[PDB]
Amino acid sequence: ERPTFYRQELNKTIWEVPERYQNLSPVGSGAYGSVCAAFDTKTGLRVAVKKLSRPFQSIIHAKRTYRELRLLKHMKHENVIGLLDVFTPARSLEEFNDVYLVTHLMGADLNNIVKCQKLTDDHVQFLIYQILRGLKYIHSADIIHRDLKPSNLAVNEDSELKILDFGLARHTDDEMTGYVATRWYRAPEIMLNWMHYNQTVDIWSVGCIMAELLTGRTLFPGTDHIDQLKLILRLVGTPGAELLKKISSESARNYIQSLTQMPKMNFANVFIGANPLAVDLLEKMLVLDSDKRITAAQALAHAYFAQYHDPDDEPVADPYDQSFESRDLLIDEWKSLTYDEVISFVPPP
Ligand SMILES: CC(C)N1CCC(c2cc(-c3ccc(F)cc3Cl)c3c(c2)N(c2c(Cl)cccc2Cl)C(=O)NC3)CC1
Repeated sequence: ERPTFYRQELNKTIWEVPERYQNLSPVGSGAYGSVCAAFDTKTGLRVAVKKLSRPFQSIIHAKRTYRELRLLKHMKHENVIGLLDVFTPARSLEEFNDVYLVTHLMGADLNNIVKCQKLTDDHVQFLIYQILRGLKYIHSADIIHRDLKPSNLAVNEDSELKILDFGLARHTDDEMTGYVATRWYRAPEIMLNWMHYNQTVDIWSVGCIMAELLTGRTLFPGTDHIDQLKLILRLVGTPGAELLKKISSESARNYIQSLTQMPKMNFANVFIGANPLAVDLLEKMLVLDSDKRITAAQALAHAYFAQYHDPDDEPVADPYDQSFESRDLLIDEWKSLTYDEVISFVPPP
């Protein structure tokens, strides 16, 4: 049941894809690979296809390819980017060297659409509800996104939202330096490596996104790591004794204690004119001590989402086995595991 493949060149890249996929049009290329939009004649869906760039060129890249395929194959939720299809034109492991990943075409991200704009409260409710719905699912599988920001939120013309580009990290030091959106949505404990982080980092990011949707302004647009920390602590207060103890980094703990203590600000005086329920939720997400932040499951039940919340339609995921992360395998071993995952793929019903 191997489909028939056909070939075409799009901006200097050869795409070899099953006949079902028609009207391929490039959207972009980079180190990540190449993306096109297409129409899936079999399902009637508008799709986006990612062709991975050299996916087995080093041990690190082979493992990265396996990691992404595993994550995308696991995710089956309305608010999370998952796989409609995955294919290779290769007929054997020996000739296997290209991976194509098919998902829904959303066509924009939240950053490209609403940057610098203040959204209506009902609009923010719908957008944040969807993010939290997807996060409840992701977190239930013990997956951490780690890099949630407006540009990682795929959105269509009806403001329907799917979370993408996650569980994958892994930014360079340069990319996180200076006046950059790559760092503005990061929880302080991960930005400054205070301690072993967990899924609560994502809730901080949601707080930062929500604030920005409500105001049209970046919440913590730091010019560098330290400037950003100062912006954060001005809003949420300096750490107390309880949190200082949890900062397992001696150097980081020492630095924090050099700062003049500041109390948490009144969020009602920061977010002037906002829905008091939005203000309440922001206070519960933007807690310095990650242990004390609201979870996605808890936030869904918050009164702010009364119009959207349905406890019978906020599903959880199967557990996700990431034991492979602890393994040092050879290129050909990662490649074989990836091939097994490609060939074992079963499409959605
Ligand atoms: C961080 C940079 C390097 N990265 C930004 C995201 C890009 C990107 C990747 C993927 C993707 C993800 C997983 C998968 F299995 C297959 C695919 Cl194609 C999609 C999109 C964008 N978009 C999209 C958006 Cl969000 C805005 C405009 C146009 C388009 Cl096509 C979709 O609509 N659907 C899927 C890839 C490059």
